[PDB]
Amino acid sequence: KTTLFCASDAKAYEKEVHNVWATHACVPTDPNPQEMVLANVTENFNMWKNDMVEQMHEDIISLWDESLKPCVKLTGGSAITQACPKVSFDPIPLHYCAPAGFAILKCNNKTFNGTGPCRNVSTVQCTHGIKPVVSTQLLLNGSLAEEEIIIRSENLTNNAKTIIVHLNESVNIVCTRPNNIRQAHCNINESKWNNTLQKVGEELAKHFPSKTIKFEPSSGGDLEITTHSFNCRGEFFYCNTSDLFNGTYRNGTYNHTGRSSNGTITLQCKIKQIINMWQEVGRAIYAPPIEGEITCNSNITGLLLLRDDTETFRPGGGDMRDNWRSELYKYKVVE
Ligand SMILES: CNCc1ccc2c(c1)N(C(=O)OC)[C@H](CNC(=N)N)[C@H]2NC(=O)C(=O)Nc1ccc(Cl)c(F)c1
Ligand SMILES: *[C@@H]1O[C@H](CO)[C@@H](O)[C@H](O)[C@H]1NC(C)=O
Ligand SMILES: *[C@@H]1O[C@H](CO)[C@@H](O)[C@H](O)[C@H]1NC(C)=O
Ligand SMILES: *[C@@H]1O[C@H](CO)[C@@H](O)[C@H](O)[C@H]1NC(C)=O
Ligand SMILES: *[C@@H]1O[C@H](CO)[C@@H](O)[C@H](O)[C@H]1NC(C)=O
Ligand SMILES: *[C@@H]1O[C@H](CO)[C@@H](O)[C@H](O)[C@H]1NC(C)=O
Ligand SMILES: *[C@@H]1O[C@H](CO)[C@@H](O)[C@H](O)[C@H]1NC(C)=O
Repeated sequence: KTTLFCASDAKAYEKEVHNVWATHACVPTDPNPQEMVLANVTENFNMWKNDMVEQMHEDIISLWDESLKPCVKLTGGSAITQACPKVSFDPIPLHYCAPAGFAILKCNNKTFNGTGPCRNVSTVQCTHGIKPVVSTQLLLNGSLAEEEIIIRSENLTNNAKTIIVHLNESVNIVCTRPNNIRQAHCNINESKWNNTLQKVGEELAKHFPSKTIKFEPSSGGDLEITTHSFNCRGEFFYCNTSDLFNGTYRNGTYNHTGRSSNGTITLQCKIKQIINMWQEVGRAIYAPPIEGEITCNSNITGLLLLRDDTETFRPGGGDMRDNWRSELYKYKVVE
């Protein structure tokens, strides 16, 4: 309803670019945060219509402008060139705070789906620390649901609406370009992936009860959304997930159709230079990869899915606002 401000442990000393941006965009985190439980009250929320999401989106666009400058930016006919140094890039958590006269209501219901009424409600000055992690298909390094896997959607019957799966247990994904210089790969332990998809299939089954639940790779589109794309220490990884979203959940049981090897699914990745931008319609060109071993060890904490008897789910993404919603879903600004 108003304009928020951000708070962070960004440090002076870092040249890591999230730290720099936060040092002159945010105020320091309050060591002593106040929170007010009101477990009787009940109010409504709508994670799909939440202007904290737009405010954070604009912040992260600004952060990426200042921090990950492309050598060339193409928007339509016009090309902007500027220096594109390699930088140290590691997202840090950001808190969104309501200014004087306003508060932030947090919904305390462990299983709240992001929509409708919520009984146990607190009031706080700032959100928890949210790392602004840009990615598609898999949500990385978020915070897990406390109880059961949660299915979030603006409208589950409308198959054009992105589904956000909030995981209650993280799944490790290690992606590495080892010492082709654009060849990389990610390793996921097939045991845990098997489990979490068994559980996601269970919850989806509750919402589509007659049907068989199939997971399948992304149909089509730009590489950014048909692969699991993300930024790892400045470099843009594009990781094939057809061995990942590839399985059937039938009779209360999940069976993985994807191919593994000695207990691990391995995704084949490329580090790319020409990027379809998430900030706006346009292209960005960056310099070739830094040297040595580029490795990110991340937690998968959620999924972005799109629904096509049988119901069929494929990985989605492309609108980074859904990434922010997945963390902001339980907050509302008031007063
Ligand atoms: C939600 N389904 C609709 C949909 C599908 C696809 C997209 C949108 C929307 N976009 C949108 O809403 O912009 C507000 C985008 C429009 N930009 C464009 N065409 N150049 C596009 N997304 C990306 O291009 C994208 O994510 N690139 C990407 C780059 C670097 C990394 Cl590390 C990364 F992880 C991802
Ligand atoms: C979320 O809960 C509301 C009721 O609180 C319900 O109307 C809506 O259909 C639910 N959505 C999902 C995706 O479960
Ligand atoms: C996570 O959610 C699933 C189903 O939503 C449930 O079976 C499981 O017990 C939950 N908690 C875990 C695995 O810790
Ligand atoms: C979502 O589903 C359809 C759109 O396909 C329509 O009835 C309406 O927009 C929504 N329905 C409900 C029950 O929310
Ligand atoms: C992923 O790999 C499979 C098999 O290697 C291939 O058929 C598919 O086209 C790839 N997807 C993308 C988006 O490159
Ligand atoms: C699942 O993986 C197998 C083996 O990698 C592949 O042949 C198949 O095409 C994948 N499934 C789908 C629906 O693409
Ligand atoms: C996720 O967090 C870990 C630990 O901070 C970090 O090493 C990793 O690179 C992060 N992943 C991404 C994609 O930022």
